Amino acid sequence: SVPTKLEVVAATPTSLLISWDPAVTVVHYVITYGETGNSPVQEFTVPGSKSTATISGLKPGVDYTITVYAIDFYWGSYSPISINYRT
Amino acid sequence: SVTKLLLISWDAPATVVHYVITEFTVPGSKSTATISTVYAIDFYWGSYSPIS
Amino acid sequence: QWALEDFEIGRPLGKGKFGNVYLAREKQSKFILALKVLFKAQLEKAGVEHQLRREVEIQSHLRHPNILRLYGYFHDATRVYLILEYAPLGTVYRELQKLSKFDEQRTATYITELANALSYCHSKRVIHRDIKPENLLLGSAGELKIADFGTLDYLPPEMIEGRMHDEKVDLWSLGVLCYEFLVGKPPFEANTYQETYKRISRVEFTFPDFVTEGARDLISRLLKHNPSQRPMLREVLEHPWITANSS
Amino acid sequence: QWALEDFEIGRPLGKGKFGNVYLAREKQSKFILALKVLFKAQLEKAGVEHQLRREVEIQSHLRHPNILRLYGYFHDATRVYLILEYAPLGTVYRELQKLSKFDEQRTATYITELANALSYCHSKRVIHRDIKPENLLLGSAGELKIADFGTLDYLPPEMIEGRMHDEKVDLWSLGVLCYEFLVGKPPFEANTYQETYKRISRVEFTFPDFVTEGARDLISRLLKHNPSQRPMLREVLEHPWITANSSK
Ligand SMILES: Nc1ncnc2c1ncn2[C@@H]1O[C@H](COP(=O)(O)OP(=O)(O)CP(=O)(O)O)[C@@H](O)[C@H]1O
Ligand SMILES: Nc1ncnc2c1ncn2[C@@H]1O[C@H](COP(=O)(O)OP(=O)(O)CP(=O)(O)O)[C@@H](O)[C@H]1O
Repeated sequence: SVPTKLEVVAATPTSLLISWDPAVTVVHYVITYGETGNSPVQEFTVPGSKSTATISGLKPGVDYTITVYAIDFYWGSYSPISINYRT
Repeated sequence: SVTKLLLISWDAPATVVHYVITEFTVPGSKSTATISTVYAIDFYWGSYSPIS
Repeated sequence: QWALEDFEIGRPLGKGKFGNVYLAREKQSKFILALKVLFKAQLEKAGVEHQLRREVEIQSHLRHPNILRLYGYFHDATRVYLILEYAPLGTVYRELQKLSKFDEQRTATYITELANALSYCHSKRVIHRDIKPENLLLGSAGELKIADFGTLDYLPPEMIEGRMHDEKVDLWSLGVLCYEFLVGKPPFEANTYQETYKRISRVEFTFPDFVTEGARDLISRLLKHNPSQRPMLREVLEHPWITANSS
Repeated sequence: QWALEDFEIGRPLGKGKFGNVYLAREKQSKFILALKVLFKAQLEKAGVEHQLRREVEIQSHLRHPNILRLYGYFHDATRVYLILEYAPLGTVYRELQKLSKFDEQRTATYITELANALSYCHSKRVIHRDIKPENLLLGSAGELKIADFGTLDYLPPEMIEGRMHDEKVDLWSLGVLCYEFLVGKPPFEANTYQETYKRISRVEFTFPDFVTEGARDLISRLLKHNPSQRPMLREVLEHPWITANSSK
């Protein structure tokens, strides 16, 4: 499901640099991130012309869950893709 | 100029609706013309350039 | 919220250029459906993604026994899926190719079902319904079903010339369809696009000998250059030739 | 009537969705013309051959100084050629992107040029012409040239809803362009289809702080849901803001 790929590129003691692969124009990407398994998940959007985003303000020693799903202009959102990263 | 120039054949790939011959008219499915200047006719854009 | 995993595919019912469609069955209920697939890349290159999404919402506010239902849609990375009602008896276009022409009873019945669905469409402020034979599907009881999801021979002169148009467009297409059902070909068909274009503007067509006097009267009233001089849809349903041969 | 041997094809003027447009100089009269080389294989694969051929027939009968002329066409075994009028200064979309917004006298002059062309089209009962900035070419003296051959932001509510429409749809598009000329974006731009469908149907748009009262008065009169309330084309030309900044 698009984005078919996802990974943490750079990372930082209290920051993250994620990236994703689409062969189809998308409006924007809905990026949300939260600790695996207890708190409301924070949400923010990134324009569809970008292939990367920055997530900061985290906490060390916490296993986060980063889910990303694109949004088609006419047909809505796609299926999300999850990933894990322990700070 | 639609290419290959009385039994006269053309073997034109193109497609062609019909071939008028300087006046007769042969169907486009046939690649020869038995006569007893050729204009290839396209459906949307009309005639091709004559010859030849 | 439908998805691909909720359907059990079957045999492909068709395969064109812009897409295809297979027999489908919802796995939970085993209900027979049809799944039309369209490629986003093809619809983006021709600018149809705009009108495809528009017609998807339009046909959800319309409920008529002679209009094919659209129960929902879903998409993925490269395709667009439309959950349609299954039409078992295929298209009118394919059926017209096998029998060349239809009898007056079947032709008048098709016009009645077409005019009824168009009258419901015009009441719901829906304007142009492409009623090509390729878009006319047949139900289990042979009833006609409009499925709007080439077109030159069926449009009035006000559409092919880029002029304004209204609900009187369907009246012209009904006359073209009524002619094709009885004769076997559209009345303005020619070898060139330029020739067929001019024949539509001049209303250049002739009636074959076997066309009955009642059919000639109905077609002549519909195939009029001026849209204001064409009849209204309920006048077509009240035509003597229609009420005498339809069902 | 035309062939490939009648022209001297020069440098390309820009790629197209189905081909490339080149600068062509005729062999006989040596007239500078634009030759659109459209490939058949992509016109037949996308299903736009009948759409372009139909618009070619319509454009071939509209002769107006503010409409790009279609003098003729021809084709080969795998390409289609179109003899277009040469537009030296490119497209308005490119110059709308080279800058951010236009003048008040440049917008009013463009609106006056467009209202004159649509008055010529409405006289022949020809309505609804794609007058988006991508379809607007510039002549030698900066004159607007309407060329024909995403697009939801310029449609009136009666068209996005799927209803019948008259000549008032071009009055709606005229107000959308006037806003985009002064602001830099369509007044109903959104990030989704439903958000754009809701903005157009409910006529939800706002004017920035730098919009003249005379400019927002014309845009507000043109951007009305009810088409019967849209002004006449002669009322747009007789507008105080138009007559004070145009050059017709
Ligand atoms: N509910 C439905 N039930 C049964 N068959 C359907 C159907 N919807 C579509 N079809 C079948 O597939 C065909 C219509 O889909 P199709 O994609 O071919 O038309 P189209 O408008 O996309 C242009 P083309 O016909 O060239 O592909 C029909 O011939 C029909 O057999
Ligand atoms: N008469 C003309 N004179 C000068 N340049 C022209 C021209 N017609 C087209 N062009 C230029 O060459 C390009 C050809 O693109 P085309 O005419 O196919 O438009 P289009 O409908 O495909 C959208 P786009 O222009 O963004 O690709 C254009 O971008 C334009 O810069």
